[PDB]
Amino acid sequence: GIREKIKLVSSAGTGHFYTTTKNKRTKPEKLELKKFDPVVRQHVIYKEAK
Amino acid sequence: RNGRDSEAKRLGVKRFGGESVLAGSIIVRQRGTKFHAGANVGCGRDHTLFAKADGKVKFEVKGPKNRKFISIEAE
Amino acid sequence: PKIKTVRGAAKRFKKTGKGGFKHKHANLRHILTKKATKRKRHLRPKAMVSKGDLGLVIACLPYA
Amino acid sequence: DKKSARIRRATRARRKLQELGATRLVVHRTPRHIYAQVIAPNGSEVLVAASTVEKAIAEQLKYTGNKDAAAAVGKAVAERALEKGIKDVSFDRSGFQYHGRVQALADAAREAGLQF
Amino acid sequence: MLQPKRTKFRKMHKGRNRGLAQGTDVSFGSFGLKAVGRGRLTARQIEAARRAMTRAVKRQGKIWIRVFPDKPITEKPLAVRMGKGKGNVEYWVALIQPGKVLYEMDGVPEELAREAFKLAAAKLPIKTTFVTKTVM
RNA sequence: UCCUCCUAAAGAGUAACGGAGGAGCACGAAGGUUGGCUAAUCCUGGUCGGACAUCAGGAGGUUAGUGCAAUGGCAUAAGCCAGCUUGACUGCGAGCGUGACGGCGCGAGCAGGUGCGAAAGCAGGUCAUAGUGAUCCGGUGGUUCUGAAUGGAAGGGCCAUC
Repeated sequence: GIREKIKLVSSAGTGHFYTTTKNKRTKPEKLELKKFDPVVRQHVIYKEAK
Repeated sequence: RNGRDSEAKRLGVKRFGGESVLAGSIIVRQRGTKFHAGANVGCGRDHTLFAKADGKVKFEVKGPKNRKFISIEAE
Repeated sequence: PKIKTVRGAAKRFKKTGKGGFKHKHANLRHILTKKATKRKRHLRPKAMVSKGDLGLVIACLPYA
Repeated sequence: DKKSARIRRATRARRKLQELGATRLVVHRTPRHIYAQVIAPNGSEVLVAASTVEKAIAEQLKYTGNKDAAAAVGKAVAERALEKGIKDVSFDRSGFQYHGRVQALADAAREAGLQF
Repeated sequence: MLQPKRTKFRKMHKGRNRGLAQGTDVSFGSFGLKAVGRGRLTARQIEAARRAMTRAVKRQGKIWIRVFPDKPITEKPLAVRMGKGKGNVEYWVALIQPGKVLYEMDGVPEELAREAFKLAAAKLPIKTTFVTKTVM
């Protein structure tokens, strides 16, 4: 199980975050998906983090 | 070196032709699509066929490939 | 002597109006990344104790 | 084969409209005389049809089978459908790319009352 | 010693020998040996019967074998308890139903044919009879 | 422990130290949508090139392929290619399947806010079926919900997650 788990933190001030997995060996750059934040009820950019 | 098996998945037809069903009830549980969704019948992600409307379920053969279809008529 | 309530049971079941019991679902503690949101969402609300194990619950907490 | 490729292309759309159960505006395009038809959900009867093959509509446009012809047919189907009563329809490409004459016919139809 | 090549599976279920024979008519030669009883023939028995006829006819005519073993049979080693998995394959047998034609032959007189088949049947575990090719 | 076939006796289920094989993943794309495309194997001609590279034509109609063993399915393609994208979204959920239970599975539809398309529409991960571990204890972020004289705080609770 080389694939490891990461946390996607909303660009907004809200503390809401998503959790997923990625492979650092093949795709080491950050992940910048655009997801829905229910605290602010808007779609915002989510940044990868621990 | 044998002796392994998997728990049975209890597939098969749950509702047979000519009996009324409620909307959302499972009609057929299948791995592939042995029966294809017809009228007022929806297909799930696992190829499960469920009723999208209330009525009587019937089976029929249609298409150039004589593939089996399940439909529901509001009766 | 009076019966002793099973303290562990009293922390997991709450009695309701019609004599039933509500409990928290038992699969929403950890290892949550690999779980679909649909399954986690359905486990959030409290659920009623099944009939088969209701008799066991009655014995554990005869006072509550 | 051109026909076999076209039928294969449009089969998915036709099936989707068929199961949806809605009146569909089907257009057939050729090097001349672009056709158009309105089909009931059952697919057994034609509510109304128009084209540039009949003298009633072919006596004005200089040449049949161009952008102007598509607009005329697209417009022609409009008032006929509005007069009949049906308002909402589903457009069917019939395997024809929605780029030129097909687009012109649809654009004329939608602006003429047959919104879809 | 007839035996298949690269069979799909090493072992197969015992099954049953119910039913009735299919190849009940002479199709290649003019004379044949029909099976009256029911049972199974091993590869060794088929080879023994074949050798008996070839010697009897003195390599004159043609011989057809209408049965193939295509069925492994296992046998537990001596002093082995029950269980611990299926036994190892030992020999191959052919299931025979009544009316099955075992061997066919052609190119020899009827008189010489009868004795040749009689010698072969003497080395088989099933009742057999002599038959002749029928017209349609 | 889990998955596929047979045993299993044409609904479901069904044992053996019975007969065969696999899994403890992978993928920000291999996901969503829109548009387009249709194999294996053979025959003939053609430099290296040769039975087997690539090109052209013909028979063939899926014996191909489908990320991974098997079964079922797949031309409307679920198979192959490209553009734009994050619905691999949040709160729910009529009604069903499956289990002794814990639980597991399918799901129309409603609200909010998104992607693709002119549009009807599709999207709550992947052709489906394995890729998984209860509770306790404790860690991290949010939330005056609580906070044992009062105002705070510590510690608990709830939510997300390890």
